[PDB]
Amino acid sequence: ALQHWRTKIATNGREWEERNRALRNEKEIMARHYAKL
Amino acid sequence: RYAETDRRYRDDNMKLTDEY
Repeated sequence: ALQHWRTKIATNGREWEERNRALRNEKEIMARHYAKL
Repeated sequence: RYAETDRRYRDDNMKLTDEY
């Protein structure tokens, strides 16, 4: 239904947040490592 | 909608991986 589609969009947003935050954090930390080297 | 948000999800994460 429309409510089910809204729930699917919400799940997609939650997965976006789960996948991007840690990747960006790791990128930043080892970029700091790059800068030190 | 669903198609565009899925495409944005995909290209954002593939950019993250390739930069990594």
